[PDB]
Amino acid sequence: SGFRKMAFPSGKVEGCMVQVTCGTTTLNGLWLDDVVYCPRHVICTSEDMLNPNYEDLLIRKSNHNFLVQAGNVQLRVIGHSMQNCVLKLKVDTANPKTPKYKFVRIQPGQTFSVLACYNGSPSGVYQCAMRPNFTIKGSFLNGSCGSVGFNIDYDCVSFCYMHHMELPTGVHVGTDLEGNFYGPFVDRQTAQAAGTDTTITVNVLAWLYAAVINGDRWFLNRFTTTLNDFNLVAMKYNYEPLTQDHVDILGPLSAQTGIAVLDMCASLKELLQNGMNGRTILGSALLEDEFTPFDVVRQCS
Amino acid sequence: SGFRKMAFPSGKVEGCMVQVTCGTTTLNGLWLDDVVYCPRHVICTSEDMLNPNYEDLLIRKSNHNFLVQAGNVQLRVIGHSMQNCVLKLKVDTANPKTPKYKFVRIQPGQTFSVLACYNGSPSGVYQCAMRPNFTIKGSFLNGSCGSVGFNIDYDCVSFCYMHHMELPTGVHVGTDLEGNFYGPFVDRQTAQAAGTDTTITVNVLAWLYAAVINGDRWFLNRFTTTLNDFNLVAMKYNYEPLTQDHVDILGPLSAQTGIAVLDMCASLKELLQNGMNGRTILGSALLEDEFTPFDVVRQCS
Ligand SMILES: *C(=N)[C@H](C[C@@H]1CCNC1=O)NC(=O)[C@@H]1[C@@H]2[C@H](CN1C(=O)[C@@H](NC(=O)C(F)(F)F)C(C)(C)C)C2(C)C
Ligand SMILES: *C(=N)[C@H](C[C@@H]1CCNC1=O)NC(=O)[C@@H]1[C@@H]2[C@H](CN1C(=O)[C@@H](NC(=O)C(F)(F)F)C(C)(C)C)C2(C)C
Repeated sequence: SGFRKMAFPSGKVEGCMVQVTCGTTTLNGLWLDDVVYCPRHVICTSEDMLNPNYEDLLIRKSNHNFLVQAGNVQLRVIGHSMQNCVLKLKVDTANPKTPKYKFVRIQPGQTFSVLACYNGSPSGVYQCAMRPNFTIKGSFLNGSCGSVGFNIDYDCVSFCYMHHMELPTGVHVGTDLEGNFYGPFVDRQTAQAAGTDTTITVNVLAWLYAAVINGDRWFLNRFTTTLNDFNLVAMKYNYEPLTQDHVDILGPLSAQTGIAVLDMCASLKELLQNGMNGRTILGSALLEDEFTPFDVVRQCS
Repeated sequence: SGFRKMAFPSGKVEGCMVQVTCGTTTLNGLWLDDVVYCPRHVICTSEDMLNPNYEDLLIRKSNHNFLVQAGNVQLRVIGHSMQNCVLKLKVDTANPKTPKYKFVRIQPGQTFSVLACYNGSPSGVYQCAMRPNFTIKGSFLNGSCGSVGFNIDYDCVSFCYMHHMELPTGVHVGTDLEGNFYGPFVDRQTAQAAGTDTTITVNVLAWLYAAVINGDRWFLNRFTTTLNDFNLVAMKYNYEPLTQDHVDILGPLSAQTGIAVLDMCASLKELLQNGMNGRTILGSALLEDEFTPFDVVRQCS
């Protein structure tokens, strides 16, 4: 019993973290096989960052300009190329600690574990959700770029995120491991804004099943609702429309607890219009949308 | 920028997790050098657990009765002994992945990272605080016993906790890595109760410094207070007395932000008597006491 914001065991990813230094700039890199992946603003000076021309900056660099360090060992760079906003540095040594891996592009609403690094040294691990406006509510200081977001399926590490920037609102933005940003952001030091964020409805309902599995069941009411009547009520609260695909994903939890998805929508509909009346759910006073149905099935089954 | 409940990178501990099976019972073990540490109720049947005599159960066992598995490899047990509520099994192979380590007894109020395991396989990592009533608010299913709590000082793993039980209230109890329970609990399946829990005052103030470092500063008032006048007001809210030792520990944060500890106590005193008036601090609607001053200095400096 018990429900906690859990992160994946980061050990497989720790063995891949390297420190990439170019000129005076130092950030983190992901060393998988004979290639190191890192944000392309490692080739920037502080003056360059206000408006950089990464293609112009990179042509002026050679393999020896990049200082890659794996612990105390310096890895000799034998090739370099840029894929969108990521820089790939081929090295003479393949990582013996390289786990089984794939590079995926997560969808908004899905979660991942962030392994926060500084100087190629992991410092901490925490769980994040890719918001519908394509930002994450992380905790990143200077030098944290190149810290990656990942999920673990038994023995396979699916890397889905690489840290690049922090917005004026405090939220964090980054790319997939192919260099493509999540959201309409560019890697230049200029004022940038994220779109309107919405509440991930399927995650709130999944978190309500986790609450029932844990004995918190005061919000359970006797009514049912239609998917259409739930979406009209939830619309004014900035809740994304719950689709049939979301109802299908909620199946395993609904089968386990014996509470139909549409009966749980009627419970949430009351919580939306009437509030919590000073009560808490799973210790929290606010409804939570950062736990996906799979994250709930992971701990509560 | 950003403030998150962060856990230590669990990689060093993952390389120490083994699966200990005796008879039909299977739980986790911590393999450091040539010794495996595990809860002593691995030698119990389900009937034995209501009221066990572990000394009587263990004398009936020999080295071959214990099945220790490190991945696919079975470790041959060449010795066994019981230290309080932990069982130590000497093995013929010393763990090549054993990190630099020490065994510590944490104080109430301090935090640690829990690496949750099942069948000797790590499944997740999360941060816990040892409550003043000696319980933790974890998330443990069946077979999670032997999952350890730890802190990492650069390269040294200080193991401070091992999971044993879940109380009727939902909270979790365990021993240090010497077999001594935290709190007045016994490892038998009987109704057990934890004492009255209190609010860790020094952690609330540390979390208020993290909030100011992050731009959340609406609660900052113009007043100061004495340590004595703060403790009298906080007493009725079930806040533990803030001692001079706590004020000294809060020094680094107070120096960094430029807010005196006694000025932050006056801000908290207002929050205690007047409430939050519908406002949140660091996104939370309730005051938080699970982040120690060192946890704040870790991310916010
Ligand atoms: C990479 N190590 C840092 C991580 C930053 C440090 C503070 N928290 C973070 O997320 N990334 C940067 O410093 C990038 C980098 C130049 C500027 N920058 C930013 O994240 C800036 N933000 C933006 O420009 C904005 F608003 F568009 F997102 C900064 C003002 C420093 C927070 C480049 C090349 C984009
Ligand atoms: C070890 N793998 C489990 C972990 C349990 C499983 C559910 N969540 C947990 O923390 N530990 C046990 O099953 C121990 C074990 C017998 C009973 N037990 C308990 O934790 C029970 N609780 C208590 O007896 C109580 F209330 F005193 F804490 C249980 C009712 C199963 C939750 C022994 C030997 C104590």
